Amino acid sequence: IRCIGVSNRDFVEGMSGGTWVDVVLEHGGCVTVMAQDKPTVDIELVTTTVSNMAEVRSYCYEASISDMASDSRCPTQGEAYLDKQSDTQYVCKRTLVDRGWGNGCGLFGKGSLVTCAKFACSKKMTGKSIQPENLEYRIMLSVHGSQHSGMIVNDTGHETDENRAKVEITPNSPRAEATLGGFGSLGLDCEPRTGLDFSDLYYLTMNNKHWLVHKEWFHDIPLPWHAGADTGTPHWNNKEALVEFKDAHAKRQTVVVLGSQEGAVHTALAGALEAEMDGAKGRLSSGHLKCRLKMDKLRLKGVSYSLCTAAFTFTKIPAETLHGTVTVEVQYAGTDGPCKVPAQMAVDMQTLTPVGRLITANPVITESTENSKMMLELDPPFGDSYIVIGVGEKKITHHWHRSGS
Amino acid sequence: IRCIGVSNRDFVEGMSGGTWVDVVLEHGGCVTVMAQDKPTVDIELVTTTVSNMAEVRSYCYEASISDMASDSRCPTQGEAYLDKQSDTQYVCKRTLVDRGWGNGCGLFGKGSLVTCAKFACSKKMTGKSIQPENLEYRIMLSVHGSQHSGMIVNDTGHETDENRAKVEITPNSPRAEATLGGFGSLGLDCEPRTGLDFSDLYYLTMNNKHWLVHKEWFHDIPLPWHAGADTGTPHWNNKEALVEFKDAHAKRQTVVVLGSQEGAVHTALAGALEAEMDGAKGRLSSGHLKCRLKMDKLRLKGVSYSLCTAAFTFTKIPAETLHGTVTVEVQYAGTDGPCKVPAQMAVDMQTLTPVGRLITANPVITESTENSKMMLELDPPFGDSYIVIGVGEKKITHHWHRSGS
Amino acid sequence: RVHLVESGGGVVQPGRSLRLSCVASGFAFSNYHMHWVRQAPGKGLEWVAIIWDDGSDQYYADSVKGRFTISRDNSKNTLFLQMNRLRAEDTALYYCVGGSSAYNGDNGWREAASLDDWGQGTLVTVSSASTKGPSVFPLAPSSKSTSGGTAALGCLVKDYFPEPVTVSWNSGALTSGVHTFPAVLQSSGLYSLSSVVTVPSSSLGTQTYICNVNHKPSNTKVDKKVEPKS
Amino acid sequence: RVHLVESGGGVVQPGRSLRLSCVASGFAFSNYHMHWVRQAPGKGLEWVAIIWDDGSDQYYADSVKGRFTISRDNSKNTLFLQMNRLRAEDTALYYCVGGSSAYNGDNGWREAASLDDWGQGTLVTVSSASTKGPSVFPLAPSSKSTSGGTAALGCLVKDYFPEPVTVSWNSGALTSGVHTFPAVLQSSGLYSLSSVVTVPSSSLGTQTYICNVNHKPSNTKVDKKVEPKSC
Amino acid sequence: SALTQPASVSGSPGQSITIFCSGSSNDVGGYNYVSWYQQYPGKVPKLLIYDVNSRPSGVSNRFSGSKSGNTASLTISGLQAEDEADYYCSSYTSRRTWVFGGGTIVTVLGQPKANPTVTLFPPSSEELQANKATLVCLISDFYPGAVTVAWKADGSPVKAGVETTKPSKQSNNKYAASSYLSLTPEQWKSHRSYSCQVTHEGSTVEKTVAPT
Amino acid sequence: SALTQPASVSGSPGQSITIFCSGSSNDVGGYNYVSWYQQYPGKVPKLLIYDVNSRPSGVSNRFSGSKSGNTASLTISGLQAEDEADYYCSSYTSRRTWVFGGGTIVTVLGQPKANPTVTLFPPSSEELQANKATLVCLISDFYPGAVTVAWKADGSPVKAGVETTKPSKQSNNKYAASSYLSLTPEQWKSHRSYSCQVTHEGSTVEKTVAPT
Repeated sequence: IRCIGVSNRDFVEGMSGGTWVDVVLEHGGCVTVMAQDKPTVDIELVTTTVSNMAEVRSYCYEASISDMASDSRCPTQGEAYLDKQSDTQYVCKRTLVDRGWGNGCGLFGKGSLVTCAKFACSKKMTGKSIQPENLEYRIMLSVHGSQHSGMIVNDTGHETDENRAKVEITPNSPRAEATLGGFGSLGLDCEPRTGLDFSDLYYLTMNNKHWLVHKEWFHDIPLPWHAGADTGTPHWNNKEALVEFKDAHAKRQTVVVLGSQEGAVHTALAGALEAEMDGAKGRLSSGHLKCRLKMDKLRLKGVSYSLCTAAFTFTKIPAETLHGTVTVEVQYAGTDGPCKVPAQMAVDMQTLTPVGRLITANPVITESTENSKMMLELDPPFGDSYIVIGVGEKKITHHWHRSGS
Repeated sequence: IRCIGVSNRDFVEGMSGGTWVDVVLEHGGCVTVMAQDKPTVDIELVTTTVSNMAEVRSYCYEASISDMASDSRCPTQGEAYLDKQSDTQYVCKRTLVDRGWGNGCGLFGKGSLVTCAKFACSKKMTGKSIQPENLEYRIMLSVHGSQHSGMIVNDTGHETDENRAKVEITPNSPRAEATLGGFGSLGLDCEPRTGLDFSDLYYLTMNNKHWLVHKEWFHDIPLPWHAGADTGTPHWNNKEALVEFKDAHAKRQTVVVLGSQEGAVHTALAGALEAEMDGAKGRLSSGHLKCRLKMDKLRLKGVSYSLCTAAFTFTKIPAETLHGTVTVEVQYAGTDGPCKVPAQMAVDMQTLTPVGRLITANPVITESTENSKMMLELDPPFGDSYIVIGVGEKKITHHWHRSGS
Repeated sequence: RVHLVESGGGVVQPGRSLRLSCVASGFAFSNYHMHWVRQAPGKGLEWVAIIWDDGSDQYYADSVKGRFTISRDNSKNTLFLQMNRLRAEDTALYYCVGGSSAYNGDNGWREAASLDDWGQGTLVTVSSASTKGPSVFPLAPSSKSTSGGTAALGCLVKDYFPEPVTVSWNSGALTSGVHTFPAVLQSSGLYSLSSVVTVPSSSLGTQTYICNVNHKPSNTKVDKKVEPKS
Repeated sequence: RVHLVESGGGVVQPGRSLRLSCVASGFAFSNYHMHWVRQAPGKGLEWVAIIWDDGSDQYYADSVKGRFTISRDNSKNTLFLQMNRLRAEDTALYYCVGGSSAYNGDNGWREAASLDDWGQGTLVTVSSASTKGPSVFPLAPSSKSTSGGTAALGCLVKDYFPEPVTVSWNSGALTSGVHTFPAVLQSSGLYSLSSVVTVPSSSLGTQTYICNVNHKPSNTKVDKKVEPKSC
Repeated sequence: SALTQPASVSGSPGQSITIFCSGSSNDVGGYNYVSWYQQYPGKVPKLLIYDVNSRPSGVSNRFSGSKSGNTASLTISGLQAEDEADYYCSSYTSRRTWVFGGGTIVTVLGQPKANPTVTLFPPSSEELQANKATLVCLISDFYPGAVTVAWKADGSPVKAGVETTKPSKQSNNKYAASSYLSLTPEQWKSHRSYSCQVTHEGSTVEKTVAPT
Repeated sequence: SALTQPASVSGSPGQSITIFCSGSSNDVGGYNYVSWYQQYPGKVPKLLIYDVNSRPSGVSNRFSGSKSGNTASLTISGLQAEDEADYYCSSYTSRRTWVFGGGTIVTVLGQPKANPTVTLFPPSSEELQANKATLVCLISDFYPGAVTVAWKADGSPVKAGVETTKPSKQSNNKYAASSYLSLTPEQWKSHRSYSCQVTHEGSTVEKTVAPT
């Protein structure tokens, strides 16, 4: 079952009837749900995805030029004109230049000079819009009471359901009920608005790297840009951002592009969010969610099982998690299942006074055959204790010490 | 002759004997040297070239990675080890990561994880040293004497000399004398140290674009770097400048490179000088020089030629230069050369009182045939004047007005 | 134990779009880097794209940059390749392949996972022509092969488009001695194929023969029978 | 009116260096972009590199990036191509060509100057073998062609390396009826060539014929003679 | 984009043969990640070598992988008929991509000549009912793959409706080929019989069938 | 990197023929700077067309230059024998570079047959004195360029020292070829005569010379 590895794990217990329980789901964190007379289940938000993201504007962060040309006119011989100063893809600059007898002109003074080149964008970054309608949340559920291989590994258990289940949530459909076969079902009313406002944020992509940025900063960027995308060939406005004109030759200037601004953008960006895009749909990691579970239709596997009377053995020795709980995997050699597993923690082996609670509510061996494996989770009390599993002489006990640190 | 087009033109007159006169030669500027009974000559520093420049240090301003790999060890199961964490070309990071039953490990806690990738530099900039031994200055000289096509055009016959001559100067050989055939010779004692101190400057090259930068700024660049030249494949120090490590998976991190820092450098670079490189040798434009001319062996073509008695005509109408001097092109149809050209400026046509000086020392028609071409330069006095050329009735006069505003 | 099955191939209009799928079974899909590699008929192999085990990164060849998109769902053991703005150059057999991303053995992780397991591959034909259904005819054994030692009998699949077709025998319970010949590109442009089984002349009245033809492009699936000629 | 002459070609060891030169005459060199374009024997043309009229910029093909370097001296009307780290792949005829950069006509300036004027080109052979001098032998007219109308006579150039050789006649004062045949690649690896002139049988004892052979790689320049024979 | 592999390599049985795989410092010379795959005609390629010199479980030790500088080599020692097939090399790239070579076809010399087996099939009654008729001539199990085909209409050649595949290699190193004759039932009935005759290294096999 | 030009184009005299020159949006489709050059065999290339459709002074108006999308076309109208030659297209690039095409060879159909003129020369006395001997057979002015050569030692074949050039086109659209026979003076004297015989379109010319 999920969560037992998770570090940001929240323990929550309901009441006796309960029916409803409030939870807080969050990326990188899980919620373990315990309840009196109800099976303990683990819930976790796995992904927060955006779809149908429409582009808005694209900026060019690396470009190059080609086909340089210039046209010059002597003093008092009218303005110069080059063919391509009306071409939307060419960038040009008009200027005056010193002319004399040396460079052909009959007089000395200022003459006209126009210089054009062809702008072409090698690498551009793209900004896209985020309307909260196109939001999808994936919430995964798993059930305490089955095996070990089905941990966070073997995430292929939805096809048999029972233990593991998925639910998908939308801001326009926050309700969702999830069936768990012989365990009943669970309803989920999840209020998403508490997450984060998307009315002033853009999804930025650049060289298969993604961010979330504020609108005003995006609009002010000093680079060539187009709306998009790209209607075959784009028309870049403000080509002078990356291009400039040097020199003052008799018959030409020199056009020159600025270096790739990829590093400059990367720099003034780390103070923002990150995202992925698998696939053609953005996947956020910076999320948040407040949900409400409806547990009336949740239930144990409805049999008063005859207790497991045969012998258990520890396959893996118990291990302390980061929260103090004890995990225990057991192999059972009996054939009297599906039986109720007798397991507790004793501070005294004579009276077997039940100290501490169980996290896996009512352990039951799913199979009826022998040599089956099952994992249980316990919440030990501070100090010394003994982990007792079984009945009679065929019970195994492991000494435990919970420092509580 | 040069300079007449040049805007940053300095007129300098010596004494009567003089022998030596100090001048300041500078890129984009000329010096006109006039003297009594000496031919007027134009001097200009055209290029300042550096050769044999030894590399010092190269910085990598755009890079990429490849062959990512990771190795992990369970809690208390020793440190992790990857093959290539000893390879000088790979960049690696060791770290601890959360491990539990979910991700294979028998216990919960920190486990070891090392992640390596192969650093490869796509684009690097190179800084080179400048020792004054490897310095070359090209100084061009021309003589006011005849022609017009030999302006800034037809720099082809300069090795046939007479009028045009080149000299090359080195800090290890600052003395240089230049012969001008029938005009004599000119000595040049040029002190280069006053030009520009090159003891705190590096020649920076980056993507076929070049600069001169201050040493301390070059040493401070925060990029991967290596000292020297190639050694086949380089060993980059401080690869972590462009590389960083994200994620904290059970079995790996993620390596990521920063964008090309070319734009950031371009930005924090414009506040320095610029240069070109034609070819495999640096060519500077930001220069300066103080020279001392030795004119004892300079002289007119030593004959008092019988004056040109035939008629001249103006091909080009006279033109005002940027400094107020007058250029005049004349065609001569007589065959009594090489003759002395009679030309002056008169404020009164009765007395022909010679007002204003001539810039072209002793105009002489070089050729003996007819229909020869010659250019003269005059320094007119303020107000009205008349440009008189010729003798008798077959002389042509052009009205001129130098407002001086 | 390791099965990869492709799907989606067929005819597609030039300059259009198609989604190719690859289902996996019998191994931990979440640990294998997955590649698409294509091969034009009778040409060399061409690597198309890679996606890592977790989908963190994807990498494409220059020939399909910005046109194809590789992705995967690990919770389904499924791999998708979305090909957009297609061309005739992209007409080829597309193999979905997988290399395991583990080096030291549950300790290491490696990007250059090599190309271990290959699927059968699906054919993508980019033609403006339409799909044509095949005609299935039987070919009975000779009228002088009932009396002898051995005899030949077969199935003819006339005029279909496009490739490929597949032929089994007795629902797929007979492959010893079967020869499915390569098809012929007719001058008209349609393909035509034959598949012949050799049998002993003894078991003609005893054994019955049914060739199972399938041409999924046109979705035809005729299963003709062959009985001696009367 | 526009002359371009190449120089520097010859044999070069693999993985070495060679400097190719191109002299210009009869036009304003300072206004022409200059290109190097090479062609392997019996192959298509391959553009190598450009340098602009003023040397502001240079641009090279991907095949020679970081290996070749183009430059020019305008005060000499000369163009240099420095080839370093050579390979057999670079064995080809290198044409030095030049396009004028004037567009509008003393008004415009143009980068894409096109390829107007082409030079003869010089051959660069990248082989480890040495240069071998040729042997010049005469080929007299037949023993039954002295008495008649017309007869053929020629020169044989045996066993040389590498290409090319050149043959004139009477110091270059005879080309009407001259046929210089293409050389033959012998199994040994040396080239061999012939050059034959047809003449009228009348002027056999009167007119004299001297074939002028030159193989500048080896610096050979034998000028053999061929006279009629009644034998 | 391409790794320069030889086109064909020929060796006699028993000999050792070597196959190119030349690249750049950014693929072969940059890593030890070059692999070799064997593809039999009409089958899925199979990984023979990976990481330059290592071979996977269940691969004959006759295949060895070397690499020097920017050129990797595959050596097949002890040549057998089983090795007649296509061989590709692949490599990781400094561009985080993979790249295959042109491919080399390995053919084993000195193989015994095999005579063609020809199966002729007349038009089925179904095809006759559909207004067309197709005679099927199937050549199989011959070597080398150089077969001439000829159709006779109880004498004379036949040109209309003659379609013939190119030789196609099959699993047992032999070759196969198909030839269909598409005629109308009128031509079929007018002539008394039809003969598919296949020439292969001088010898000409013949097969005849009639309306009967 | 390469412009895809066709390999050969064939037309009868008078006809108009068209030649590819396909590229990308970054060379042909990106600019109007594609040129066309004509190269005669063994001569300097000549500019026929520049800037797509413009021709320089002194070029026949029979050459026209079109361009559409990413593909430029050269049209030769009114085909003549003079147009038999190599034709290349070139183009400016978005990389500030130039690029040529593979080249197309234009051959004019229906040309009248030309019979070869063959001159044989025996080894000179100088060559004999130099310990070697070479018989020179020179074929010239024939069409088409398909000549077989054979050497006879006053009968019988000859195998030693037979070297023969490939056909080479000459200025007048005809072809020429050389063939040298390298013998020792002992072989020269032992046989009584020597015959160079050249076959060309059925007819085979012979030329003989002896020590005599």
